[PDB]
Amino acid sequence: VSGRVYRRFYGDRNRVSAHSTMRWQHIGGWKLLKRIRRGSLFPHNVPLYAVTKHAQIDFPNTLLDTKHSTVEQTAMQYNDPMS
Amino acid sequence: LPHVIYEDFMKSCTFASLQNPPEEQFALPSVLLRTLLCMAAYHCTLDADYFTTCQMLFGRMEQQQQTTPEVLSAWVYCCTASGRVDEALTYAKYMADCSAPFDVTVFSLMQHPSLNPIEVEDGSVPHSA
Amino acid sequence: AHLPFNFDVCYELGSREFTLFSSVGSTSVLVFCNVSSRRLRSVKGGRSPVVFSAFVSMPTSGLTIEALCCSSLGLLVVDGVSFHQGPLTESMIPQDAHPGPEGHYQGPLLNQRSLAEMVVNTRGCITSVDPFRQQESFFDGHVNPWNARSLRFGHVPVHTAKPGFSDALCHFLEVFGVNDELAFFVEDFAHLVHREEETAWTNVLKTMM
Amino acid sequence: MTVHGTSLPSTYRMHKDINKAQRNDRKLSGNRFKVL
Amino acid sequence: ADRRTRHHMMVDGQINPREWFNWHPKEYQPWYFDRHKFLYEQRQYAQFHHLLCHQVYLKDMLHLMRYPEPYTHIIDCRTSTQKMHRWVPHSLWLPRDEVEYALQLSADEFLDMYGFRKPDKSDDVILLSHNGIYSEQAGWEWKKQFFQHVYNYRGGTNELFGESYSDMNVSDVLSPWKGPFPQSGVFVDKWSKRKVLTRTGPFDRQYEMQDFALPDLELEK
Amino acid sequence: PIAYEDSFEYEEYIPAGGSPLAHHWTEMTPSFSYLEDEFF
Amino acid sequence: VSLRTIAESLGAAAAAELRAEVERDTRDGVAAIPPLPPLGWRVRHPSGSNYFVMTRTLKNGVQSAELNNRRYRLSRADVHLTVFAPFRVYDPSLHDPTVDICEWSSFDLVVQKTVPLSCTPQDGALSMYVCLASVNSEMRIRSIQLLSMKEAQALVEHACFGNGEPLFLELLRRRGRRRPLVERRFDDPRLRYEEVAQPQQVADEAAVACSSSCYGPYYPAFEMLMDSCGSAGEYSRALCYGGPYVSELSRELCDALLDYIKGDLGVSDQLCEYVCQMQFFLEQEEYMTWLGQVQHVANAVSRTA
Amino acid sequence: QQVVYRSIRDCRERAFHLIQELVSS
Amino acid sequence: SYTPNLTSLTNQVNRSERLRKWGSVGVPPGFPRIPRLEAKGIAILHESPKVILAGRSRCNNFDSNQYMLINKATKRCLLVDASDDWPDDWAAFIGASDLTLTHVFLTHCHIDNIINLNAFLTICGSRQKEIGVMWCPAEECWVQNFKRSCERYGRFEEMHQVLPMMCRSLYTPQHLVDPVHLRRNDVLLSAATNRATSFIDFGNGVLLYYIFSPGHSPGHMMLHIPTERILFSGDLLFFNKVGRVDLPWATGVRLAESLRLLEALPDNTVVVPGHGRMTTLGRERRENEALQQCYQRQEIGKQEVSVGFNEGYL
Amino acid sequence: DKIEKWKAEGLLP
Amino acid sequence: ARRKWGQKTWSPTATNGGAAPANGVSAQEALQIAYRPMPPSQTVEYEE
Amino acid sequence: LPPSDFPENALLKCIEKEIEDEALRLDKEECPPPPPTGWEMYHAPGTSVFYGRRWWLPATASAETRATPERHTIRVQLTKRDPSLDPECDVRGEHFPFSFFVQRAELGLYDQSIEVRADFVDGELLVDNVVFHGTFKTGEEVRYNNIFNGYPGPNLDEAEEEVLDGLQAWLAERCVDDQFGEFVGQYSVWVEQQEYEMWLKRLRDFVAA
Amino acid sequence: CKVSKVPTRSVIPADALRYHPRYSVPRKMVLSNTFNVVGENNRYTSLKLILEKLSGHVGRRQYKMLCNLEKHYDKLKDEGIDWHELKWLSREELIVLFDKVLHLTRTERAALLPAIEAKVCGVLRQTDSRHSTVVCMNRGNANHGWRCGRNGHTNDVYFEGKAKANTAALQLCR
Amino acid sequence: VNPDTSPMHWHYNLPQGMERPHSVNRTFAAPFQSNHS
Ligand SMILES: [Zn+2]
Ligand SMILES: [Zn+2]
Repeated sequence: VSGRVYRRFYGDRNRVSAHSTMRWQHIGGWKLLKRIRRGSLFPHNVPLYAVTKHAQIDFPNTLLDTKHSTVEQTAMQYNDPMS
Repeated sequence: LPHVIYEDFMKSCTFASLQNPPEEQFALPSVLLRTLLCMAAYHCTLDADYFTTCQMLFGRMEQQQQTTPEVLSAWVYCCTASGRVDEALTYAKYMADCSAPFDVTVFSLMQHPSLNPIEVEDGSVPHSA
Repeated sequence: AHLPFNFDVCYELGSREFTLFSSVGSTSVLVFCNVSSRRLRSVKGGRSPVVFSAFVSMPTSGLTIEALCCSSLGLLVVDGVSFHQGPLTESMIPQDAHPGPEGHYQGPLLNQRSLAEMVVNTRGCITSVDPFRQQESFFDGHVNPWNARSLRFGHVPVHTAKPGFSDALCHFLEVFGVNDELAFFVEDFAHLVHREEETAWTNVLKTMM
Repeated sequence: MTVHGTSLPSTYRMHKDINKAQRNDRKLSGNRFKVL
Repeated sequence: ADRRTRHHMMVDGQINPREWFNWHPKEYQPWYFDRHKFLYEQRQYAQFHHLLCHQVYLKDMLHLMRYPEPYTHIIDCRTSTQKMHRWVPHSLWLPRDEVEYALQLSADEFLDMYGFRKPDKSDDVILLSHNGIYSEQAGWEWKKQFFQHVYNYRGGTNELFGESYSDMNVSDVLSPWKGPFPQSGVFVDKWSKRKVLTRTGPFDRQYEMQDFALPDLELEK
Repeated sequence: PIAYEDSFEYEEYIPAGGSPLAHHWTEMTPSFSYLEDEFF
Repeated sequence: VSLRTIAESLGAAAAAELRAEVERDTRDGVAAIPPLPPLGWRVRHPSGSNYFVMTRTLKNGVQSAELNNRRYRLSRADVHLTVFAPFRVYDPSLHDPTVDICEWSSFDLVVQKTVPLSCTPQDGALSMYVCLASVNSEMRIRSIQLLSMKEAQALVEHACFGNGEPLFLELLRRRGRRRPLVERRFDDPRLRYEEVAQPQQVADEAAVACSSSCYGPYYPAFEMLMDSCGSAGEYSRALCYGGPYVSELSRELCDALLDYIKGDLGVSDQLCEYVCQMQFFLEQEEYMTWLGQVQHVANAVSRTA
Repeated sequence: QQVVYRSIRDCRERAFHLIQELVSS
Repeated sequence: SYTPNLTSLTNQVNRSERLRKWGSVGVPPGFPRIPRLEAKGIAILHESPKVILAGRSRCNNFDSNQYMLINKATKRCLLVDASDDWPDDWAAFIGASDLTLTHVFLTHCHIDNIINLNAFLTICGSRQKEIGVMWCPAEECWVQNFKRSCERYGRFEEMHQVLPMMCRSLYTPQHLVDPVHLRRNDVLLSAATNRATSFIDFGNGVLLYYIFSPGHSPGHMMLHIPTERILFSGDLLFFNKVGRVDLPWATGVRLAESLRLLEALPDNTVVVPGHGRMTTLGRERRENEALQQCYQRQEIGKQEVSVGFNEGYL
Repeated sequence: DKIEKWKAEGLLP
Repeated sequence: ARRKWGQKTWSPTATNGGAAPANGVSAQEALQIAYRPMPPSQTVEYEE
Repeated sequence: LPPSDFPENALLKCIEKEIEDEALRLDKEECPPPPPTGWEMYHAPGTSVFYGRRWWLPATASAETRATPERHTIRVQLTKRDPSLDPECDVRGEHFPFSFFVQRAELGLYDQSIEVRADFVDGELLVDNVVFHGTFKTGEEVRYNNIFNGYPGPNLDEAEEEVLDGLQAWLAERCVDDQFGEFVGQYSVWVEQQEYEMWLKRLRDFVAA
Repeated sequence: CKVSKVPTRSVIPADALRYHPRYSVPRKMVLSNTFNVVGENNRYTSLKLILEKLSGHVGRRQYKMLCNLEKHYDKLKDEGIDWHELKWLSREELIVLFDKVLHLTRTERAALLPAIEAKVCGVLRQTDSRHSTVVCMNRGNANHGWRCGRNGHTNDVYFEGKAKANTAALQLCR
Repeated sequence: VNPDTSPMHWHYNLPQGMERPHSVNRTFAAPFQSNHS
């Protein structure tokens, strides 16, 4: 997935809460995401606001030639290779 | 001819730009309908085979515009011109039954079977005024 | 609740109907309904609303006023009024499966209640536009509006009475005992009849098996 | 107000009012079933 | 009692896409209100602005009744003899419905048929009626035959005598049971018929029909 | 039992099953099947 | 005192409402004239009723029709058309906004063929009952049934195994009663003064021939089946074989059937639009009578109070 | 013109009355 | 957009809409020509034993794609649309490749497609020294309104330029000049596109099958290559969209039927739209909600099913 | 006139 | 002839020319296409 | 045959072509589908209703001697649809609704019987409700004398489960299941095509004269 | 898969057929800050909107509603009675209010009763605008304060996105 | 369709002469009218 984390609290029904931005920036993982690098974890129970799943294919893309023509590359992209 | 002219006028009112509410938009002047049917009657005086298309035009006009005494009078005039005296008298009796006074302009045009309403309305042939 | 002033109720189990009547020396008023089989709208608001007919016979006038009215929240709205030449008769009353007079209706649509209900997304009577689809359960106004007396046989009157005239007509008809008290008792009795009759039906079904 | 004769908020309210008939988004009678 | 109408105008639905912008209605709001004005000063009569005849006033009429002019002449264009009761002084009767032939008559024949000689074209003519509508139509007639000085008294017999009578009220509002031409006839394409019949609102707001809209791609981005 | 790939609909790009193409020229072609015996 | 005041107020309101109703259709002194029906049709309306019946008769098979008549620039069986038009028009676009039809008006049409052959009253009296709908000023056929005395007798005898329709038979046992209503006559001006009892003459000829023919004792069931004003009539015609779904029928068959209904048989879209207009006009007329009736009841209550 | 009646005698006398009308017509 | 009649001039709602849509300036800025400072180069999108494809992605500010087929055996090139703002780049491209431009296949006659047809023809013919135009005659309606769209969008230079398809072709009576102009190579396609006969022989056994797919434009024609599984749809089927219907002579129901005309082609058919990114027919069948609605309404039983976009065509 | 007619039809007893 | 909404009957193709031969149409084929089977009672046939 | 005296020759020839096509069609089967064992199928030619009858003998526990035989009947009415609103309103779904009468042993149908109203949708049959006719014990008695109306019962989908289980067993033992519903549907198809052919023939006869 | 099959499930809600110009989910713009706290300024917005919609045109043919119910909005606001308090009012209070206070003609009570009998949710909803002229029309539930127990519309919720009521403060009304 | 009559930056190599004179004040003699008294 690809997701977003915001600094300020917005809630699910209303953004009214008892903790300020200086506390929520830690509670909701904004500072954690700023701090951490590519190979670390991220808590699941904090909200995400732009989660989009990346499209999948059957044949693994690793070790796949890049010199393919653009049209057959699109065909491979969308899981329907030609021939 | 008047039957085509009527459909052209209705098409113009349909595709006009201002489009008032339909009851105000698609109702042509009663004087205009009278003049058009009187042109039809003048044409009927010549052949009287025109009367079938006159029937069709009047059948559409009745249910598209308001059935007024003067349009009924023009219909009676064109019926007489076609030669259907029985039907013209029957329509006049229906006028009388519904308390519709006959149209005096159509009455005058009746006794002038050489003066179509458009020339009468124009400033032509003033001597017959 | 309690019955209105001077009214006697008639109901028999399995009939799914009740009629309550009152005769004044001159005038006689008989109001009849048949509670729907479907689930009824709860009196609290939060399903077929209970709608009944009221025949008001005035021998002096020589006419009978048949008023289609429905009770909501114990109140009433008189959706239709029509006139009949003769006095009240059992053939005129739609008590059994036979209808009253036919080929007469002229009610002017006193009330825009049907229009008002459609802004609050209430489904109403007609669930399917095709009449023959609904016509499977003929002879049932509840599930076949196109032959329903109370639903005008699906016709929308061309006129809508002017409000100052409709309110006056409602007040005039309320003098004979078709008031909100009558509607409240009718709705309560409709719920009671629905419940008890459904219980009897359930008992019969249980007994067979 | 000089060239167009209207203000911006006035034009927005007029747009919302003229598009009222189709802006209405009611609730439809659910449960349509597959036929074909 | 607010009779239901029999027109087939219908607002668009909430299921299908908007399509076929060859014809597309919209609401049409003019600049000012106009109903309060004289019938012939409204929008639909704007083209006859220079044709509308000059207006004469109550003070001029009250002056002219006492101090008449040999050449001027007041003409009553009232038609309903039953509706007209009293006489404005120094006035000749000439009902509006026959002006078309009255002004075509010859000098001898006009006197013959009316009893007062036909005025000269360079003479001052005043026309009065109940509200001024018959006077306006008569003045248009008079102007067609090239009569130089034609006037109408807008506040006519009603203002003179305090009458509250009314002139013709023949408005051509189609009866509700009559279905207009577009919904009935078969003369254009199906989609064009649908788009012509569609209106965006309560069908009494004076909508406008426009042709050939194009998408605002720059606004859409 | 003609296969779809060998049918008239396949040549005319008409779908195998579903609602008919009301605006396709094949459906817009006027049909008089009771007069060929008089015309041919 | 309160009852007297309420009744008098209602009477005054009814008088004012009728005054306004008449004033709306002034047209400068001439009250609105009813819509004019097509050639040869004559319409009759029971006063205080919610329907009107319009009749036409072609003495020749179809050659008497206007379309075959124009041709400008064997003695087949005569035809009788009877169209029953009730006051039922509604907007299906209101109950479900997914339908793009504004008006939907239903009216029935029965065609009967008579001697100048199973269509004659002697041989089964086979007639055709076609329901018609006006949708945004378009006539389409809802159903076509071929009804006959054989079907009428079967419904009373052997719809079921041996004793047909315990439901139809009970409807026959009750059958209500007929209440003659004064008949107002709006007929094509041309025929407005020739014959005033032609529809009664043809109805009597058909009824007597059917009753005196075979299926005599079952004629009452046929009459109820043909009843175009009663709920029992619609249910009986439903028990009968409803015609096939015309959209399911063939394209050319539907085209030819529309041709026959419109041109040959004479019931055209002009007639359909006239039927809708007359449904409107007569409902308008009956509203005046309703206002008069409410005024009458209110004034009587005030007088007795 | 459907009219119900309570006596066979009263029915037949009026039927004879109706015959005179239907005959003289 | 449309002629300013008296009603259009006396309507206040028109001025309100003008102020709101485009701010204090009552006119739209239109779509200008892309500057040479920000123009890409032609890319080679497919290499096949028989034919090859070369195109540019964002040719216009309308975001229209330009494509060209090269036969690789007859050295014949064929432009799909005349949409490139810079046709002389293609002219130099074909001059360097030693090719012969024979035809221009107008899928449909919208402005984004026809804006640069005259420039393409002039430049390519000048380099050649005729070039034909293959188009559906159903779109004379758009051809004769070409000026109106140019005036609306501010492409004034191309406004006063008679289209090459209007110049008395072989299907039209020829001039009778005094004894003291004809386009022979252009072809007009028929709406009765068959899977057997309706095609053009590009040479070397490659047959280009054109398909009549209206709904977005009255005379819309797709192009199909049932040998390399290539589909030039064009303003009909995009990556996640379909053609618009907010246009004159644009019909949602016929657009839906045109969409259904694609129910038999193989899933691995790569569709190159007239705008946007290349996608594949399988992905369009599996992830395109416009098509999903087109089929779900048919399933639930809509008798007259209409689908189409109303906000933007790529 | 209409009221008199309705009296004739007997709709107003 | 008694057609269903969803069910379709597939029929053979006569030749390779499709429903409308794009390559061309011969004289007799054009004669047939011109003299199509219309109901004669409402058709005017005319020559010049 | 000649247009002069038969201007409807176009329609008559079209009807003849339709009859010839409906006959030569190789899909048609002369033999109606075979009904399930024990059922006799009646149908009046020209009607839109057909009936099935069988006799049955229930099992019994506690060995109550002489298990009284029952008569099972099925009434099926051909579904109707109106095409006046076809192009706009979505298609009306296909389904086969029927009524299943059971009465313990000449007595008619709506007098001393239990009727179950069921609908065979394309896939499976579903029971809507159970209507009664006659006097019943309730395990005290209840009278259902109304033949058109009455109390058709609460819709079984929202009826109580204690009753639903008993009803489902009381059906599955009588052998009323989807296999019976599909037969009902295909027999309805055959009966309706026969009625269509009869309708074509009678229309041809009527149009000619 | 030579020809992949489009996904079309057998049962579809009618609301899934609602049109969007680009066949996507319409945006949800949050409401104006004046709705942050339920005060006397905004506590009657649902009443305003319901009365306006009941008084205006209705249906796809724009059938005019003859009775204007807005004229009672000022009286209800002066009474301090918002839509939720109307829903709370029982039959007796409804009679007393319609007769003593509002002076509702029976033809107007008849047109207004469909909105009370349904206990419509009467909460503003977010619809792609700051103005948000959309008020929920779901049937009310006594457990949720006559608000449909669906998304967000629970006890004391007045506006969709802003907050719950503050009945403790609302006691300040009078 | 029906053809429409065709109606009518500036380079530095052009003469940079004024295209046409404008006389608005002399054509319309506007009387002095001010909101303030
Ligand atoms: Zn395009
Ligand atoms: Zn809610």
